[PDB]
Order: sequence, then C-alpha cells, then structure tokens
Amino acid sequence: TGLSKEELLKVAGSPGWVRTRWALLLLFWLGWLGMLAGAVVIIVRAPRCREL
Amino acid sequence: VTLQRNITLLNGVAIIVGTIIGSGIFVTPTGVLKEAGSPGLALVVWAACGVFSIVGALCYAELGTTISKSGGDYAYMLEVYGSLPAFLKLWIELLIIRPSSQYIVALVFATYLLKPLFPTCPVPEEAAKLVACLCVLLLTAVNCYSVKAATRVQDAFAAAKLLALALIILLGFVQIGKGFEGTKLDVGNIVLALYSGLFAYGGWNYLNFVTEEMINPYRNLPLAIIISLPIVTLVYVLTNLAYFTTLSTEQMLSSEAVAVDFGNYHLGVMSWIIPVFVGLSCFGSVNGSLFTSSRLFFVGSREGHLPSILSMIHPQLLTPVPSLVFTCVMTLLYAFSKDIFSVINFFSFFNWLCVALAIIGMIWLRHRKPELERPIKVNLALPVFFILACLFLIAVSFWKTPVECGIGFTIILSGLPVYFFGVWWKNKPKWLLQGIFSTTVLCQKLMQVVPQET
Ligand SMILES: CC(C)CCC[C@@H](C)[C@H]1CC[C@H]2[C@@H]3CC=C4C[C@@H](O)CC[C@]4(C)[C@H]3CC[C@]12C
Ligand SMILES: CC(C)CCC[C@@H](C)[C@H]1CC[C@H]2[C@@H]3CC=C4C[C@@H](O)CC[C@]4(C)[C@H]3CC[C@]12C
Ligand SMILES: N[C@]1(C(=O)O)C[C@@H]2CC[C@H]1C2
Repeated sequence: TGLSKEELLKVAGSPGWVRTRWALLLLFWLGWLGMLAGAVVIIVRAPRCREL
Repeated sequence: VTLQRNITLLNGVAIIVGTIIGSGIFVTPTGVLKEAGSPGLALVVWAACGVFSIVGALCYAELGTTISKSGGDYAYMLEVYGSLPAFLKLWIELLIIRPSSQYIVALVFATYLLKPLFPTCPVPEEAAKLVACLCVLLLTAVNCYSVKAATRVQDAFAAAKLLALALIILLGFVQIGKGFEGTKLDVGNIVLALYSGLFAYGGWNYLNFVTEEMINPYRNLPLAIIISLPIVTLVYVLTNLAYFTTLSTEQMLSSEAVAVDFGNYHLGVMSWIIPVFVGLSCFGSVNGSLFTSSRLFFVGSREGHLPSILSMIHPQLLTPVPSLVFTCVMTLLYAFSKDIFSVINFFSFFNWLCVALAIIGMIWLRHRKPELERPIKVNLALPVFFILACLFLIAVSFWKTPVECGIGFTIILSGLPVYFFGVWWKNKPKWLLQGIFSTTVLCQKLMQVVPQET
C-alpha cells in the first residue's frame, strides 16, 4: 500500500531527495560520533576509583 | 527486490551460538545459586535448562522444517491459532521482549567493557547508558549496510566469546588439576533458579526467524539447532564448574560480577582481558538479536498485522531498512528505565508461554493436517514432555507471584485495542487513509525503500 519500485525511482531519485538523504545520513553519523565524544567526556570527567 | 538467501550453515551456527552465549553466563551465574543454595543443585539447574532447551529446540526443528516461513514462533502460531492470537504474540515482542532483551545485553556490554576503567566502584551510570546506545546504533547501521557484513560480524564475535569461555574453562581445569550441598529445597523457589537459568539459554528459537534467508533450510535449520545447543550446554556446565573451583558460595552470592572476580584471582596484572571479553560476548548478541528481530517485524508487516512501511526493502542493498530503524529506536526507549533488569521476570514468563503455545500447536497441526510434509520428524514424546514441563514452570511461577503476573496480563490485553483499530474493526475515515498513505510514501522517499515482491 505505497509506491512500487518503478514509482519510487521516478520520484525519490530527484536531486533534492538525494541531497536530503545525504544530509540525513551524515547528520545521523556525526550524531553517533557526537554521542561517542559525549561518552568519552563522561568517562574522563567521572571520579576515578579509590586505590586498594 | 526480495531478500537474498545467504546464511550458510556456519553463519547459522554463529547466529545461534553467538546470540545464545550472550550475557547470561557472565551476569547470571549468581542468579541460580541465590535460589538453588548450593553448587550441587546450581550446577544441576544449568544442565536441566540445557535439556529443556535441547528438547524444545529440536521441537522447533520439526516445526520449522514443517512450515518453513520466516518469522518463527509468530508465523507458526498464525498457521495454527489464527489472526488475533498471532497479533497478541507479536505485540508483546514489539513492545517488550525484543526491545528489552536487546537493551539488557547492551547495558551489560557497556558495563563490562568500561569496568577496567572503574574496578571496585560503580561504573558511571550515564556513560553506561550512552555506551549501551552506541552499541545498538552502530550494529543497526552495520545490519542496514549488508547482511554479508552482519553475518561476518556474527562469525567474528561468536568465535571471540568461545575463546573467552575456553580460557575460563581452561583456568578451571588448571585449578582443579593443581588442587557440600546445604540446599534451600522448595518447589516454590527452585522454579526461580530455573527461570534465572533459562534466561541464559534464551535464543534457541532465534534461527527460526531467518528460515527464508538460509541457503538450504531443510538441511541447515535442523542441523544448526542440533550442532549449536549441545555446544552451548557443554560450555555452560564447564564454565560454572570453573567458577565453583575458584570461588566460595558466599563470594558468588555477594559479588556484582562473577567473571571479574574469576579474572582478578587467576590473572592479576593481566586481569582486564576477562571484562573486555564479557563485553565482546554481549556485543555479538546485540547483533544477533537486531538481525533476527528486524526479520520478525518484516514478516509481521508482510502478513498484514503491522504497518506497511516495515515490509519494505532498500533495493540496492536488499536490507529491511525501516524494520531495522524501528527495532533500533524501540530498543533505545528502554534507556528511560531505572531497574531494567527487573524485566527479566516478565521476559521469562512471556517467552516460555509463547513457546508452550507453539509446541501445543506442533502436536495439534500434526494431528489436524497430517498431509503436510515432514522433512525431519523426531518423536511425539518430546513435544508432550516440553508442554507439561513449560506449563508446570508457568503455572507454578504464576501461583508464587499473582501480583506481578496480574499486571503482566495487562501488557498482553493492551493489544486488543490496537488489533481492532488497525487489523479488523478498521475505523476508516478517508482522511485517515490519505494520511497513512502520505506518511508511508514520505518514509519510502527518505529511506529509498520498495515493497517485497513475489
Ligand atoms: C545519535 C542519534 C542520531 C540516535 C538516534 C536516536 C535518538 C533520537 C535518541 C532515541 C532515544 C535516545 C536515548 C534515550 C535515553 C537516554 C538516557 C539518558 O540518560 C542519556 C541519553 C540517552 C542515551 C538518549 C540519547 C539519544 C537517543 C538514542
Ligand atoms: C560503541 C563502541 C565502539 C563502544 C564505545 C565505548 C567507548 C566510549 C570506550 C571504549 C574504550 C574507552 C577508552 C579506553 C581507555 C581510556 C584511557 C583512560 O585513561 C581514559 C578513558 C579512555 C580514553 C576510554 C574512553 C572511552 C572508550 C573510548
Ligand atoms: N540469550 C540472551 C543472552 O544474551 O544471554 C538472553 C536474551 C535472549 C537472547 C539473548 C538476550
């Protein structure tokens, strides 16, 4: 209940959708690299363990 | 456009041993001993859960080679119990089972991977949530780019965790070479030992979600099951043997992380290897569950229970992108849970009730429709033994926990509103249909996905 392969490639191959899809891909991937930078910051900022 | 078959026997064994071996043998060895009281009963429930898993898994090899649809337990339930029972089954797995179990093994990945930066204090909770999320996101992205990536990742980490379990068993053998049963025996309590043990075997049914993606299912599905679960059972009883050679009962009952104490004792300056391998053991299971979970929802959308976009495929890569992006996002919502490990009781109740219904169905369908082909057939005793066993486990644990099980049934019954609205009663103003269509084609345009064919 949607576009066929034929109907999709006739619309979603437009340069506006190609640039949008590139933007979403890089937005996600920089977002994941940001979330890892966030975790690496917390792991440095956290109080280190008492020695034994 | 439809998904290519490319799971070999070896990649199917890697799916099962990779997805089962998981976290349970590192995070739950204390869990059985706290209910079983002594090593002689604790090391026995580890074998008993192995047996119940083996006979249930062989039973799934009969049922799977019979019906041969993907979507596993859900598909096999639809062919016997029909539309509403199968939808409630899938609605429980959509809302709670496959999200929560993925977030559970992701939190264990984060915790044990970070543990050598914080030995002998709690690991920072917010970093343990982020690294749980980073794992799920990266394995969703890998699983979207290529099944020949995700299966090689499964092979890689299925190997890694068996090497780690080999070290643990070997150090056990070294120790007993170098050189008893005070037990709280109660049928109302030993059941929670079993429910703790079985969580560590959960996953024998997972290869049944990819039968339409293996290269030769009538050989490789029943072979991958019976190669895999004896290996798992052996590794688990020998691993527990190792822990009980190294530690006292009072240590294992009071320590937060049994494999870390085992590492500390045997390896000293080199002890960080055991935490990291418990990490890598969980990581492999997040992959195996994202793999098999996405295929379940894809089937549930194909056979009309779940909104249409989830059935679609990205045609250049042949990966079920909308289903993976959904099961991923649905897993990250469990980050808003405090005592998430509580959900292992709900997981244990809901899972073996669904397997019970499936195996009741296995007998019922073999009597009701005997003309359907049986490329492997094993026995009529193993189904009966598994049904009376699992119904015992359900009835007795329910009897001991009515307050918890009662609210549990409201999760089940929450499906009927959604079922009637979406599947059957079908409230249908033409603006709603125009909106659902518009939303679906918008999602197609973003992800570049086309519906499944022939
Ligand atoms: C990086 C982006 C693109 C990933 C896509 C999903 C985004 C939108 C959302 C969905 C649920 C979200 C997580 C939900 C809960 C928590 C717990 C909190 O204590 C830290 C942030 C964290 C871990 C969130 C991070 C961002 C998150 C993963
Ligand atoms: C998503 C997958 C790849 C896991 C991501 C986990 C990240 C957050 C982990 C894995 C290994 C970790 C690093 C391992 C060792 C050190 C040295 C220490 O003196 C400071 C922290 C630091 C630099 C850690 C930061 C956090 C780290 C990068
Ligand atoms: N076997 C599991 C494990 O990792 O121990 C338990 C949950 C079901 C599949 C995985 C997650």
